[PDB]
Amino acid sequence: GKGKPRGLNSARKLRVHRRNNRWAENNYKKRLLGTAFKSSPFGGSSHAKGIVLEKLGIESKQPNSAIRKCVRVQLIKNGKKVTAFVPNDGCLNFVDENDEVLLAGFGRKGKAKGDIPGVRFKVVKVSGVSLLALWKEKKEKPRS
Amino acid sequence: PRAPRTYSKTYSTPKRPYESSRLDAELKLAGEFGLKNKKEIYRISFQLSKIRRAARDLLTRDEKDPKRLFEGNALIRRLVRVGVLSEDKKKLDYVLALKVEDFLERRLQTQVYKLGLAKSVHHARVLITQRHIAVGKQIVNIPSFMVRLDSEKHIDFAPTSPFGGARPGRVARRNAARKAEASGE
Amino acid sequence: MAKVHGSLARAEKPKKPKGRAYKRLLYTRRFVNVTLVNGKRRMNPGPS
Amino acid sequence: SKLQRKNKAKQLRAQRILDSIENRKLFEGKNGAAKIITI
Amino acid sequence: ARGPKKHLKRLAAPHHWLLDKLSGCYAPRPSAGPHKLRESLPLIVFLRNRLKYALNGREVKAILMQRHVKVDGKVRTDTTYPAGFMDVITLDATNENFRLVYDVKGRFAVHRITDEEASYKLGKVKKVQLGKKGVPYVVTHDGRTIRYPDPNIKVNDTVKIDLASGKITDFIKFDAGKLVYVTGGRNLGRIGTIVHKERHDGGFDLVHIKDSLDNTFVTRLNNVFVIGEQGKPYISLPKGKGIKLSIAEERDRRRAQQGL
RNA sequence: CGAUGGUAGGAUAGUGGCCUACCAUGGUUUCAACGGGUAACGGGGAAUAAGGGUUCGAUUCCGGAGAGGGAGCCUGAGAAACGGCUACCACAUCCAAGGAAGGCAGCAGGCGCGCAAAUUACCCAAUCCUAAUUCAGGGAGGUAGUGACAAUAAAUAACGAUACAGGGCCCAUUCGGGUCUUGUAAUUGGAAUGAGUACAAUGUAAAUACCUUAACGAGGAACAAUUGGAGGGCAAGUCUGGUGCCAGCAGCCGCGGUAAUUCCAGCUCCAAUAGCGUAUAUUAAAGUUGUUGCAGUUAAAAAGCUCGUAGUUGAACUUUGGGCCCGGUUGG
Repeated sequence: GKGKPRGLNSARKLRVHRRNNRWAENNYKKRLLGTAFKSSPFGGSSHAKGIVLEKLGIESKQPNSAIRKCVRVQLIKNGKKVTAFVPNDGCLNFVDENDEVLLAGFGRKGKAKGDIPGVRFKVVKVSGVSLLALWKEKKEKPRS
Repeated sequence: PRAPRTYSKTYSTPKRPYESSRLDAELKLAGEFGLKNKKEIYRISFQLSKIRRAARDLLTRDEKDPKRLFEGNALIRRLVRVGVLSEDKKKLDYVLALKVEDFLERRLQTQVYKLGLAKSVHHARVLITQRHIAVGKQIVNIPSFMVRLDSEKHIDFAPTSPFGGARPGRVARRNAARKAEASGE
Repeated sequence: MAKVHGSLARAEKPKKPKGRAYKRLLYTRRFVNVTLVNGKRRMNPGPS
Repeated sequence: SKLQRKNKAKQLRAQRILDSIENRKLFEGKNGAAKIITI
Repeated sequence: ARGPKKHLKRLAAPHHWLLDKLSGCYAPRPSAGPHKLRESLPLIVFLRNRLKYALNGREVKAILMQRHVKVDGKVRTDTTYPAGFMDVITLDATNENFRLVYDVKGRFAVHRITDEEASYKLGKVKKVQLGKKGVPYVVTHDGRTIRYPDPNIKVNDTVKIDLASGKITDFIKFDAGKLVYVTGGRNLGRIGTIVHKERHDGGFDLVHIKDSLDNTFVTRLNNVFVIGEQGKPYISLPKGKGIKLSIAEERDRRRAQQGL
């Protein structure tokens, strides 16, 4: 008999069980409780600006092994701090500090059995100039 | 404030991007007819796939049902008036097997090459763009005119173009101003 | 590095043709001629 | 409640918005100003 | 708000005036007068959107200030005076006389009449009461009060009014088998005759009306305007004469008439 | 300290616990009252869509509320009004120190914040409203500047000659006798044209621009298309160069330990052509929310056991058949 009621005047059990155990869909519970403000470092935004504390070097332990270059930062609207990532100056020659930077996220989920370890962010521009415009060398960093 | 101005989008891309048996039949239409990109071929499949949907449900409701008779005999009447349905195929089931080049063979780029004015299908789209061809009295310059049926027979050159009319362009005038005055010196 | 500001227009390889003419070129190079490697098919190949 | 803005706002900027006052407003216009203009 | 409103926005204007939805931002708002707001038509929608005489608002005021346009034998200069049903609009420097009456698809029609039909006006009967110092009066649908009527007049009847002195010539009762115009709703503008009228106590009463081609319909009591006895109206009807034509019937009747 | 009702007054434009007197002891609730959250103004509507549905609606129309935060009233047909007044609270401006003035969630513009949003321009010509009135007024509204927010139309090349190739149909004798198709020959020729500029005219309240048009305007090698990829998913390379210059390495399986069929570069190809390139939300894919429509033993998942609330669900039966006759549109 399927283990659910079928008769005609039964619409109240049917609609009150459905929102009862709709709380196991994993990203409907995130939306009604609203955990995007209370826990996320961004608060619900695409990008965010911070100011860089210092250069860091991080490594990936099991099967892979090389020299992943990341950066500390401190967000202006929040005060909390995160560790971003800068893409492929694999030459080890773009340290920069006490600068204004713009982060973003990865399209995130991954595999860290090679231990490409636990950061969640990246960098799209720095001090008012895009990153690729420096790597492809279309601008150079503004200063006097 | 004021009233808002309606608009609509006119094409739609397909669901699977890189699969090969699609990609070639689109290519062989773009070389056959000379079309700029594949947005021009999506433009003709959209317009078709709303015609097909419009007849797809008048077939469901009964015959001798006065919405089938008023909206049917107008949809049929408009497709013949531009010349896509054959004149013996005036029945509503026959539009459900219409194809996409039965509209592609009615553009001005295609109906001027068949009617003997340009030596190739790429001599059409450059003849039209440069204001040479004029159905009726009106210089058109759009390679997608979709000529109505009882005005296939009016296309000719323009009463302003150097081909079918008056003064030559500013090469021949410039060449005559490069040689005829230079005959003495 | 940057753009040059003086581009006023009042008063190694040869080019490719751009636009509808490029669709004409591709129609020839795979649908008016042929390329095989013994019936088996590796068109646009590596030179060997 | 959500006065925590007025905590975090009115106790982030109170001295950083104070380092740049009197250099801008020593020129109030009855006696204390002289703007020097060359042409 | 706090007081009355005084602007009418363009999309909120009544549909059967056919103002185009791009020329401006507001519409004419009709003044307070004889006929209701969404049941009338100002003198600027007549003189520049129907007869095409004037091309502006500044041209309409130049026409009205020369004291040409009358309504019901009286001069008006209010540029949004509310002319409504059965009103007579007598220009003078063309010797034309008009009468406001309904189309069939639901519109206010241009109608030219004679120089003798423009001396009178019908009007229905909205209430009949006993006034101060014991005299009775009668209230029409456009709001004229008229003291001392015949006693046999009741409500929902129809009077005939002489526009010269403002008086009554004769009247028509309200019963089965009469000629009736329909002035509001969905079957708006159709003319037919009364089959019978059932009554609901404390509710809205329904009449059943037969056409001339013998097809029937039902409306409420208050959208029903008596015109005359059968086959004989008292006014000059428009073309079509209130016959509903199906959309099938009026494509081909336009096709075969297309011989120009 | 009115909560639910009865009787009589007060007050109001007027009904009514709206308020005041005396009395009665009521009213709401598992068919979810009362309380808590809302990064909640409500609807017409919007995106996606086999069908059922999921997610949005601060925002051009209609309805409500507000004018730094609460309270109070004047004039009036109409306001508890803020481009009206008066008090306290938070602010802040000028000062001859006696005092006196103030509210941009109207329009342009500010130094603030943040990922995040235009000119202190011209006019009442149109649309409409107000006034003692055809004439005056209107940052309401119209016209331009700034605008890759979105949507429609579509330039960046088209024709010849020989030439040398092949295929090619055929004259084939075998040649070439025709028809072709390309291929290429910094091999050669002449025609077409608007991007741009600019007399006039037209537009317009005046102008600017679009439609029309004198003279000018190309071999185009320069009047020069760009973003992203080339193990797999998923269209496209067996190509040469690093001592690993300039190595984790590309959503996820993974490729590096020299020379790599992926990093870094050159060449040649592929895809879209104005890129949907990256980020964050949501919809389809999803029968992974299941009314349509899932899952019972071993894979997540049947409560220790029987009596029993509310809720849901509950056997069959009581006028069928027969006869005559008119009048519909359909196959005919």
